[PDB]
Amino acid sequence: AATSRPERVWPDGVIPFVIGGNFTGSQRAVFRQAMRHWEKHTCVTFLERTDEDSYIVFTYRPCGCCSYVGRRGGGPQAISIGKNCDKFGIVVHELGHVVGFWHEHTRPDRDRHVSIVRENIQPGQEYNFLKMEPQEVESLGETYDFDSIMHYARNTFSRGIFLDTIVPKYEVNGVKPPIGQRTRLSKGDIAQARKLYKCP
Ligand SMILES: CCCCC[C@H](CC(=O)NO)C(=O)N1[C@@H]2CC[C@@H](C2)[C@H]1C(=O)Nc1nccnc1OC
Ligand SMILES: [Zn+2]
Ligand SMILES: [Zn+2]
Repeated sequence: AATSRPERVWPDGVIPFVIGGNFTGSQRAVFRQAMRHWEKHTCVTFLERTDEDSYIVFTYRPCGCCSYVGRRGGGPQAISIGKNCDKFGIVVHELGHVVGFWHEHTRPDRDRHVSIVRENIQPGQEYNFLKMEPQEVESLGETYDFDSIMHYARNTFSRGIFLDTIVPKYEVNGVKPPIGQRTRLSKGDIAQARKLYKCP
C-alpha cells in the first residue's frame, strides 16, 4: 500500500529526523537501528535535522495515533513511541509509514487476498480495515505482501485474541501464509520501497 502521491515521497529519499527527550539510551539506539535498517536495504537516508522545514520527531508518549504516511511538508511530523511500542520491528513499521506506506491489508486489491471478519472487530475500530480508495495507492506491480512489516496480525483490533479479524484467502507454499511479522523488512517491502524511491 505505497502512496500514489509523488509529493509525499521524500526528495532524494532524504528524511531529516529529531530524537526527542525522555528516551533512555537503549531506546535511542533502537531508533537508530531501525533507521539504519531502512538505509541498508533501500536508497532512503536518515540525517540529523539542522535547518529543514520537513522532519520526523521521535516523541515519547502513548502508542497509537498518529503516524503521517509520507512527507507531510512545511513542518515536523511526530512518531509516537511509548512503553508498549518501542521495539525495533514496531519502529521499523512506523518508519514504513514515514517513507509513505499505508497498511498492507488496506490495498485496493486486498479482497482478493484476505477476508475481513467484521463481526470480530472491536466496535469503533472498523475504520482501520477500510480499503484505501484506489486513487490513494499505487502498488508498482508488486503483489500483495503477506510478510510485509506493514501487514496486520490475524487478530489485530479483535474482540479477543482467539478471534481472527483477518484471514488469508489462499495457501502459499503449502499453508495459509503467516501475517503480522514485526522482525524485519520483507523481501516485498524492500523490493517495493526500492521502486517507490527509484533506487539503483
Ligand atoms: C486506533 C487509533 C488510530 C490508529 C492510527 C494509526 C496508527 C498506526 O498504524 N501506527 O503504525 C495511524 O497513525 N495511521 C493509519 C495507518 C496509516 C495512517 C492511517 C496513519 C494516520 O492516521 N496518518 C495520518 N492521517 C491523517 C493525518 N495525520 C496522520 O498522521 C499524523
Ligand atoms: Zn501502522
Ligand atoms: Zn506491500
